[PDB]
Amino acid sequence: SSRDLLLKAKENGRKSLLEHEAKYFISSYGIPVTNIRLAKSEEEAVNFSREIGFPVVLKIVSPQVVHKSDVGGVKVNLRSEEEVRKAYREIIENVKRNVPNAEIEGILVQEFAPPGVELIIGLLRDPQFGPTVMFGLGGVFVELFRDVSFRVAPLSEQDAESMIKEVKAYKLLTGFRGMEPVDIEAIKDALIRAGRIGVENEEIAEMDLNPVIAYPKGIKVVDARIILR
Amino acid sequence: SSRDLLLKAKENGRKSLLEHEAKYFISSYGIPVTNIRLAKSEEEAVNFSREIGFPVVLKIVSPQVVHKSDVGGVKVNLRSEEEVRKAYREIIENVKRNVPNAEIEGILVQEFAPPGVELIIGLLRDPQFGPTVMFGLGGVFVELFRDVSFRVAPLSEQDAESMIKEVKAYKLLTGFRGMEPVDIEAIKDALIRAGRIGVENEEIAEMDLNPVIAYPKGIKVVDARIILR
Amino acid sequence: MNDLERLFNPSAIAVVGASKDPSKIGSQILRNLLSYGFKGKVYPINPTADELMGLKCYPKVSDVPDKVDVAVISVPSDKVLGVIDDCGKAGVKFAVVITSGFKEVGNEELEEELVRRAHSYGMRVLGPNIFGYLYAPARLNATFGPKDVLSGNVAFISQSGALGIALMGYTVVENIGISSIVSVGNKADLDDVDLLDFFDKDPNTGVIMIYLEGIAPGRGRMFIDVASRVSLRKPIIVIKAGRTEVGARAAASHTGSIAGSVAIYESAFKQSGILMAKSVEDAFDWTKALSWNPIPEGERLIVLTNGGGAGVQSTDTFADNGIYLSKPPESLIQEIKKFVPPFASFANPIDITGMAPDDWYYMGTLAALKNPDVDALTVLYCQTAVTTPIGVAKGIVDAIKEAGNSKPVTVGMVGGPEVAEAVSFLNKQRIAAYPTPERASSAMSALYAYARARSYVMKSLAVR
Amino acid sequence: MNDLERLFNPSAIAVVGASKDPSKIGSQILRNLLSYGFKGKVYPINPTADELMGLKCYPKVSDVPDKVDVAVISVPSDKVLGVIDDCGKAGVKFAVVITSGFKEVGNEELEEELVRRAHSYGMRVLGPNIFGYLYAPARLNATFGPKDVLSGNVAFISQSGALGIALMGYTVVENIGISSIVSVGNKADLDDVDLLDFFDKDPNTGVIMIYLEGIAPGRGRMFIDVASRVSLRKPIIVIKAGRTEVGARAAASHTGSIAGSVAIYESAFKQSGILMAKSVEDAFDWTKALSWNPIPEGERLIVLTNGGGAGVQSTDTFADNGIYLSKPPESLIQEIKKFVPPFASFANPIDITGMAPDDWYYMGTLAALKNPDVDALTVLYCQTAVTTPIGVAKGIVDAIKEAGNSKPVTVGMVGGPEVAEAVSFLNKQRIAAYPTPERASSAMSALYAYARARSYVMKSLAVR
Ligand SMILES: Nc1ncnc2c1ncn2[C@@H]1O[C@H](COP(=O)(O)OP(=O)(O)O)[C@@H](O)[C@H]1O
Ligand SMILES: Nc1ncnc2c1ncn2[C@@H]1O[C@H](COP(=O)(O)OP(=O)(O)O)[C@@H](O)[C@H]1O
Ligand SMILES: Nc1ncnc2c1ncn2[C@@H]1O[C@H](COP(=O)(O)OP(=O)(O)O)[C@@H](O)[C@H]1O
Ligand SMILES: Nc1ncnc2c1ncn2[C@@H]1O[C@H](COP(=O)(O)OP(=O)(O)O)[C@@H](O)[C@H]1O
Ligand SMILES: [Mg+2]
Ligand SMILES: [Mg+2]
Ligand SMILES: [Mg+2]
Ligand SMILES: [Mg+2]
Repeated sequence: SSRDLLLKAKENGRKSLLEHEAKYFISSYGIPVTNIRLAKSEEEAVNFSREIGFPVVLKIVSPQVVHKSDVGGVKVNLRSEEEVRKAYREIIENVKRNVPNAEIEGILVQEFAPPGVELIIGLLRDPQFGPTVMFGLGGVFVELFRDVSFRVAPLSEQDAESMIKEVKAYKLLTGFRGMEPVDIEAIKDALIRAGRIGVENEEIAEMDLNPVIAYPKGIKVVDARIILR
Repeated sequence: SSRDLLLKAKENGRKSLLEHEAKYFISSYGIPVTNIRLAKSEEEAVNFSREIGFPVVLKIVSPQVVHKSDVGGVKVNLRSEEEVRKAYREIIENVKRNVPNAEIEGILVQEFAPPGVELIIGLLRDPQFGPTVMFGLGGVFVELFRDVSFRVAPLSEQDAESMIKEVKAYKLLTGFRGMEPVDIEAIKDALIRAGRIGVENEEIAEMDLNPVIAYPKGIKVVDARIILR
Repeated sequence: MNDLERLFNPSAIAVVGASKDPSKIGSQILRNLLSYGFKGKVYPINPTADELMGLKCYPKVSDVPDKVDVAVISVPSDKVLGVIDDCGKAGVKFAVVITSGFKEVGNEELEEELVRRAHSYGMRVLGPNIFGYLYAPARLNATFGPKDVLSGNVAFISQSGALGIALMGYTVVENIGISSIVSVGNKADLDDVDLLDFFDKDPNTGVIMIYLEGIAPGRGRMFIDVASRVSLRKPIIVIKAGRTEVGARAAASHTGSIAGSVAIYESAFKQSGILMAKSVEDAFDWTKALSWNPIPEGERLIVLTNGGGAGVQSTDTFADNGIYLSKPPESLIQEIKKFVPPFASFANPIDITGMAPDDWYYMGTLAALKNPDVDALTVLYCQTAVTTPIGVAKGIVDAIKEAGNSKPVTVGMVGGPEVAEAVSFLNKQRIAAYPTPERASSAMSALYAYARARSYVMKSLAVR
Repeated sequence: MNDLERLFNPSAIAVVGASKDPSKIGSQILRNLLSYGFKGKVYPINPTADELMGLKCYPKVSDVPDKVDVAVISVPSDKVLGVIDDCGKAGVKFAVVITSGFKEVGNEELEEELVRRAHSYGMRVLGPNIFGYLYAPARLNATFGPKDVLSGNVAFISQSGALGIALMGYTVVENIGISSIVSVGNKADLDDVDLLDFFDKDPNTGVIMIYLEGIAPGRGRMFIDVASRVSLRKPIIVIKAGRTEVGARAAASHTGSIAGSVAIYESAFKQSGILMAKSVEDAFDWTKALSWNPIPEGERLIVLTNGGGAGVQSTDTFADNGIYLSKPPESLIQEIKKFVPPFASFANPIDITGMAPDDWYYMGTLAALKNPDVDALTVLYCQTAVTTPIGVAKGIVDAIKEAGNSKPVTVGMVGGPEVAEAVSFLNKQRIAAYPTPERASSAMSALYAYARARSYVMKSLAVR
């Protein structure tokens, strides 16, 4: 069961899931994620990169790194074996540099997701209303303008659809200069499933799917955090 | 007098200024523009490019082409003499192909503006209130969300400052993820001068400064349109 | 413990804290109970008095030779627990604890113990820190507020004591018919969800208005489940206190609580089909319209006016509420052209011009209401030299009668004292009337807002 | 031609269109002129009558052996130009053209000719298509509206005839003291800008309220120049019709005009220091407060309440208006602690609790007002058994008198019929009182909004 991931983390005194664990978990609920081969050395990192197909991304897997870019731990758009080894050692050195004592599980290999419209799907627990799903457009729109909608879980299709149309930046999903409309049904589906995750898994305190990239067809969660209690 | 630019155009039955004419005109009012030189030969184009300093951008100058990009008349980020001659000839050909009957005034050579925060400064004439200045953040923020403020001219500093703080995307000017704060005093000053242009020049029906790029220090009008009546 | 039938419809009620002193709260409650006409048994409880208000008095509830359903407790806070124990041993089902000085002043432990003890006897608690409750169908006024309310179908619940008891009085001035007043105060035990369950099943209650500051942790999901289902048949209006970050923070500071989420409360109300009012006047204005009208069955709303200005005010106000007017049906236009001058306007609002006499309001209203392609009507009147306000009002009443159907109607009348009287006349006959065009339009908007809220809920309940 | 002194303060007025028929508009106007007490000469004009209402009548204005300043013209549209010529011959300065049926019904050329002819005689036109005008300091009621208004310092201008004449009556119900009523209607000649110029210089006028749909092309710049200067000393409230895109488009269709820019009008009003009202109620509520109070001199606004609930409604409402409360001065807190219970709250709002008797309102209000670190006061009252509404009101009045200063005050009272009467009592003494806490707070917010608007204008006029 995917719950084994939660039980393991609990057993190890960890209060959150590692990136690959989080993605595996939400994937088991039908939310689309990136490929996640966990590499233990430069060698498999390259085998994984080829196996996966270029371009790829490398990330540090460590309980100690929660903000990966800010430690020089993320290397994106790697399209050659040379560039993979190049980024591999470069990451390890950056984390060994900024947090010298770090618990390293490996380096996560994943496909470089092509550009689209970025989204945020959140899950929190409100003292009054319990598990609550949050939606917003990525980047400055949530981070800076706080443009977000909320629905208390479980979500009906009516809840999912209306909360999407509710945010001020909604038109970024229905086609604008240089960008086609994106798959709103896929977004609705992910929102409902996020709600279900919150209702069923009482040990999940918080979930942050950010960024989620939306395309004319389908979506792909690129980064995922799950906080435990 | 820069007014000669308006009278000449009028004398030729032209209902708008060419790019270089518009930029010359607003520059004469103290609004910063990209450095520009009108090139009449591939040779003059290279000399002007060296003078202005690389990188440069080349644009077609013709009364018949009003949307320069949609015909392959605009070439940006040219960093060598070779790259300049390369863009020069393909513009001549791209326009000769798509607009065979075009009056060639020249090819405008101009400095390549580095990225910053984009703005729109507008001027229109309201039936009731006459010349009115418009402000907004560039890109989707005006184009898609219509997030704009208005002040009737002439503008006081109080008008200029308050209208900037009024727009919903204001926080894009005061520092956010990956971007320093920009020069708001320069924006205020440009808005005021835009107002003065509208008050004084009765034959100017419309003005569109778009995009305007704002930096931690100063701003630069990259494209400017001026419609006559 | 979850059925409130015998709270609102008891056979026997005890009043603990009544005395020969009429200024005492307990004494005021006993007085209201008798004046308002309660038909069951009333048992004044007092240590020394053998008789109060001509009724046999007892020292303790447990001495009463009867089964007491409800005990209204008005003794000092330090005596309440004792009374609770006695009421418990006596088999009392409901303890209505008037008395203040519990969690709201910092004494959380006392309050929790009060509920614990009541529950150990299978007894529920209302409050504490409340001014009582009223149920008109049982001729039951167990408050120390006003002695009377207008009878009707509106149930009003208030978390606030002073504002609640004041608003109880204000319902009379605003001609709002009441089925129940319930002061819930500290909400230590019985809360909004429990009350909504009762009013759901109450054939006497058609509309529920709630002054709400907050609800208990872990109670919200159930609140939505119950409120959304109620909303399918009965509108719920919430006056939300702490609507703003500042106000919520103010309310959080005062109790030391963590501030409730403004955004998530708003979403919860949407999922509940609840209409959130930002003020007393909006809440009351809407409650009138919802109490006295069916929901519109479509979007063919007609505005009728003897003045362009009032019509534009109405159009702007409807627009603010997401309500947009369409061209009237050709049949209605032709009907009205029979008596109207050539320079009248039929864009909707239908402008019958300022020279319109009283009689055109009768004919226009009747024509509008009878038309099968009309779903609702807002009638606007500006007091002119050529008319009488009361005549216009009576024309509207007659038209509604003759139209004989039940389409929603609101009325806005502007003018001097004669308009004030005409508006009062309309409201006393349960026709929703207001002294400005914007309020009449906001009232009609509430009817459409409820229709849309109900629709939101129905969709969210659709079977997969 | 630009000075309106002799429009509002004429020596002689002619009424054209009056007759022995009391139902004719001209006759109604003449009747109001005598009833309201005009002290100058009145000249009824009628072809046959030798006498009307005991005044010598003439067939023509030019026959009058006097200089007629103002001619109020109420004859059919096809006769108006003739009367204009005669008035021109008589040297008349102002033609007040009551008569309808000009541009508003499509006859644009006639309207333009009317103005052309009047100008050829050095004569100005008010209207056409108006119900007249009233100027209280000249005891001049040249309307066919209500015969009387309460005297005061508010000038009310209306582009709308029906809504305007109705609102003229409504000022009485709302206890608003009036200095002038001006119906401007079609605005063919004299308009808002001209009137604002007069009221600027009028010591009788302290507040100007305007119902406005639109202004003429090319008139906006001048509107801002004049309105901003007026705003430095006198608040201007505009009830803007067509303030929504839908409403502006609606008003544009009706007149065939181009739809006014919503956003740019809003900016023009901001640059003018004007307060835009979204409704009649807001405009009237704000006008009361601005009429009867000076501007607050700082941000130290105190809210005083006998109920937490009312206080939170107030806090939320102030917040919606960009008004945030600060801790009261320690001096004020200690003063109030002398009579207040321990569980009172002093966060601001100052909560003197629901147990507060009448006299605590006297003491609290007096303490607040006298305190040198208090700039303004909003007093909130919820009717309890423990108080009397009239007692609270009289306590407030006594406190205001004794404080002896004129710091802005608004009052919100919630309750039954006794509160209705107490609120009426307060307003009749020019103390701004309302039946809800939100309205009292919106009224106080208008005082601060004007202060901020005036400041906007001053800043924009700063010398380089
Ligand atoms: N697999 C991927 N495909 C495409 N872009 C990616 C991918 N992983 C990360 N990114 C981009 O790189 C950014 C930084 O990576 P991220 O996983 O968010 O780390 P962190 O948020 O901890 O700094 C993301 O916000 C996203 O824009
Ligand atoms: N000098 C320049 N520096 C930087 N970017 C430029 C420059 N000139 C043009 N651009 C960019 O190229 C875009 C297209 O060119 P533009 O001048 O707007 O022509 P047009 O709008 O007539 O097609 C501009 O909107 C701007 O984003
Ligand atoms: N400053 C305050 N902020 C928020 N709530 C407060 C404050 N002071 C008192 N309260 C009130 O405490 C109440 C709990 O019940 P109650 O005391 O009966 O109401 P009230 O104080 O209106 O009489 C809440 O309704 C809330 O309005
Ligand atoms: N529905 C309307 N929308 C916009 N302007 C209107 C409307 N009705 C009348 N007007 C305009 O209002 C002005 C005053 O005319 P009036 O007859 O007094 O209006 P009302 O119907 O409010 O009494 C005229 O210029 C007229 O064209
Ligand atoms: Mg991230
Ligand atoms: Mg461009
Ligand atoms: Mg009309
Ligand atoms: Mg209190």
